[PDB]
Amino acid sequence: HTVPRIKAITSKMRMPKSKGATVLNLEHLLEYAPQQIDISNTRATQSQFDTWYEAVQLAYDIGETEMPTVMNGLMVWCIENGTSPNINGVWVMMDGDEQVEYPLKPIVENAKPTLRQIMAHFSDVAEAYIEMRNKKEPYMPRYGL
Amino acid sequence: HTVPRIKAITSKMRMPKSKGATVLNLEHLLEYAPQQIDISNTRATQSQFDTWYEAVQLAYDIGETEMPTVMNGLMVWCIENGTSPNINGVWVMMDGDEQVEYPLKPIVENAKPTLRQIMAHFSDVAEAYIEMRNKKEPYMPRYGL
Amino acid sequence: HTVPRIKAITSKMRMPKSKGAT
Amino acid sequence: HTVPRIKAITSKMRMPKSKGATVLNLEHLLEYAPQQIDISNTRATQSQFDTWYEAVQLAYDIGETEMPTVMNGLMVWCIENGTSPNINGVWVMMDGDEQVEYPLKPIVENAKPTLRQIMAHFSDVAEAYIEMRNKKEPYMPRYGL
Repeated sequence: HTVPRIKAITSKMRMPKSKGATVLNLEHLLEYAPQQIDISNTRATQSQFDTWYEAVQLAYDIGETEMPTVMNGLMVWCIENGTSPNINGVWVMMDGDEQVEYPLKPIVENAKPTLRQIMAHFSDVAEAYIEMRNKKEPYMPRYGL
Repeated sequence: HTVPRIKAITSKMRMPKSKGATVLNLEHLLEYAPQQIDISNTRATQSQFDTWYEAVQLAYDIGETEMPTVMNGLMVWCIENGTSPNINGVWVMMDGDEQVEYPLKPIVENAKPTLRQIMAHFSDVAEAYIEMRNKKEPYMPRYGL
Repeated sequence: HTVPRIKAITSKMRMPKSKGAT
Repeated sequence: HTVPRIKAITSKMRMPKSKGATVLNLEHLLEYAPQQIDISNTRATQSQFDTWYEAVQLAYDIGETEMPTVMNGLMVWCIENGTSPNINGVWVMMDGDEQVEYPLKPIVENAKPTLRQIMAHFSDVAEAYIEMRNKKEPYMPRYGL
């Protein structure tokens, strides 16, 4: 007659218990679907990224309107070079053919808990940039961010 | 009818965000294509090369017109011998068959952050010189710059 | 457009002060 | 039938004895549960804290209603700087941008048995203050209280 479709929460399944009650809240557990990247520890939490991005802008004294153009070069620089640079060093982003130097102290010192996890936010755009140039000319990099 | 060509910046791709806004400036990110050697940390930045080249010319007291001929010998000397020489030593470049001695103190002391990265500028011409002689006589070297 | 070149004397840097003046 | 549950006070366990009787009072020993911080010697006893707090308020001649606002600055000052300051010195707490100086003689002289143990009372709020600011801006300190 009717085909028995099995349920996801079987009756004979041990929900965790504490003093009789259940520690879980299995009516909204099914209505709880976060993205695999927004609850992963491989990326720094948005609060810690809002601090690194704000503690770097103050060290450079760059205005909020001129701030984002700097972050284009920072990712591109972090593509050839790894996310473990010299804290007593500088990174370069060009105004055409002229090199512009930026200190690496606020970048590494203010990145918590690790510069790798702070730079992991740029991972989505890093692939979108490497592949975009590979169409024109080879851009086989040395490290990643 | 029309074939759907995919875009590089997909709609469902996580641009990094800070307080709602976007840290990147993805309208000039695509119009930003620097050379892989001018934003790499394996070579000293042009400002630091403009300092080493100017702090060495003063120690030798060599005029700006006689200065570049010295740099021919320095690279050739740095081909057989590595970029980590004795600071209390000399390097040689010939006026034909007669040896001419130059101190190695301004070369190593004034090279920041490392003599290897300062000498990495000569990498393009180093290959163009080794291969040019290999046509005439073997020039299998011992180190590089 | 234009690359922001940082200055040596940042605005948020504590110049020594004496009775208001520097 | 019935599962034998073991007792905490086993019959074959040597209660300390003195002249036949028992030195312990093992009927209220089980009904005696103090906090691990209120019987620990790492913090000065409340009687000695009631003396230091009262012997400092008299030296500053500060009223009891204006007294507690001073203790906010004292802990914050004791976060960057350790609990072993110069007795012939002063500590600072701001009325906005204007420094206010307070002598360090009543703070150190009247703290028994050690200023570290007297300042150990503020340990619970010290973490609650460092973490609260770390959300806004980095507050990586140098010592603790």
